[PDB]
Amino acid sequence: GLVGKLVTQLEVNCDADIFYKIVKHHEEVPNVIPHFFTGVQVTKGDGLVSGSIKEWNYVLEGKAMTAVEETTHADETRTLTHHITEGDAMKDYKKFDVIVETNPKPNGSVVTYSIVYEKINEDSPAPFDYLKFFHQNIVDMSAHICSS
Amino acid sequence: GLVGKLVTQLEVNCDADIFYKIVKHHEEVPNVIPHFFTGVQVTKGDGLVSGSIKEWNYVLEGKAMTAVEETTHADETRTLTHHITEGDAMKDYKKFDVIVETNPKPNGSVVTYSIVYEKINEDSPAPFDYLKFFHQNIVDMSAHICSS
Repeated sequence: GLVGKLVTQLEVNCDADIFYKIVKHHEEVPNVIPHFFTGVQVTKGDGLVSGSIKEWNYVLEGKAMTAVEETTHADETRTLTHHITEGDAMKDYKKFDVIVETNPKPNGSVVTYSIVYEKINEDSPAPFDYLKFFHQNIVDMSAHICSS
Repeated sequence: GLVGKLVTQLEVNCDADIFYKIVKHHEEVPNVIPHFFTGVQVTKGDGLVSGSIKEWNYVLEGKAMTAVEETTHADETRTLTHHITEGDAMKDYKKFDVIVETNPKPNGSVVTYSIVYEKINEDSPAPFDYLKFFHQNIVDMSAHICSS
């Protein structure tokens, strides 16, 4: 009950490496949803950007919220990670991390969004509201991509 | 968007084989939720029960629904499978299967409920309502188990 993971996995008709590069450089929130962020980019030492630290302001199921999150990526495994350190979600969770992976189908690709969480206590909900939000956002992004 | 999988994974403080035997023989719906089933048991040939075929009547998010499902199990892998063939969910999904796995932590156990689905069309929702229902049901079951 206290430690868990929620996952939404979707099949997309796109090469895994190409789709990963699309997800990596696209804002995961459509413009119709109220949101913006401020923050910084993170570099690795050679001066190239390797990630970001952002304070998001967004509206989820009608309620305005804030989150501070550090994003990192691993190109070799086509994995993006968002590590939330502060904000409304931290009233419910001791830990809240969002992991986005893209892999070729064993046969297009499979995209997996995982929310790895630890609740503050048993009265805390599991993050189904966030899972649906991330799901609908990635479906919206994928609906605007097509072949050729 | 059309083919996907939703997962809820929970850590439980229980031996994996013991917990699997508890899940295997317990009604996955608490009595406070309106529900009942009719149906049959399935045998493998030696006369021992290996599964069931049930017609469930239940109320989900206030709406009365029906499902026909065949349950099978694999003791060796501590896996239970519910294969839905008919009912309200089939108005939204061409395929709807619920897979419940229990495994020892690499360190208790990890219980995974997966809903493997294929939508009829793009207007169909993903089964977040079912994921939350199964999640809360397994949390309720686990809350009534303790050590010793």
